Amino acid sequence: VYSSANNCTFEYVSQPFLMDLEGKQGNFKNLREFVFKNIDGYFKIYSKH
Amino acid sequence: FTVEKGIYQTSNFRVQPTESIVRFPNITNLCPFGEVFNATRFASVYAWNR
Ligand SMILES: *[C@@H]1O[C@H](CO)[C@@H](O)[C@H](O)[C@H]1NC(C)=O
Ligand SMILES: *[C@@H]1O[C@H](CO)[C@@H](O)[C@H](O)[C@H]1NC(C)=O
Ligand SMILES: *[C@@H]1O[C@H](CO)[C@@H](O)[C@H](O)[C@H]1NC(C)=O
Repeated sequence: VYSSANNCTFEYVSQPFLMDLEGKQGNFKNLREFVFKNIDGYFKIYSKH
Repeated sequence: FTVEKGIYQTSNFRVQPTESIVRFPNITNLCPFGEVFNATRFASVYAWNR
């Protein structure tokens, strides 16, 4: 996903989340929505499963 | 000087508070920031780590 980084200030680790790495071709069973906003330098994340 | 029978409003009753409690935090708290003081390597002064 990248080669290397140079310099930065912010590094945050959120709560752990479990995933399934198996990929199938069946019908979907869940819907995930995400909203990303940027007001006055503040990034906003809204989501619900 | 002469007051007749009836209701006359004179002033207002104010309940002044007696105590003032303020509590922003619950306990001691800290977010990870010691990595800039505990990094593997640092930066120079011509280009310093903001
Ligand atoms: C604040 O800390 C106290 C004591 O550790 C805890 O009982 C309380 O739930 C905390 N409040 C939070 C994390 O909002
Ligand atoms: C840096 O690391 C050392 C050893 O792990 C530790 O004793 C120290 O508290 C850390 N922080 C600073 C500011 O030196
Ligand atoms: C450190 O990061 C700041 C921005 O956060 C940048 O201005 C500066 O050039 C960086 N220093 C180095 C040595 O990359």
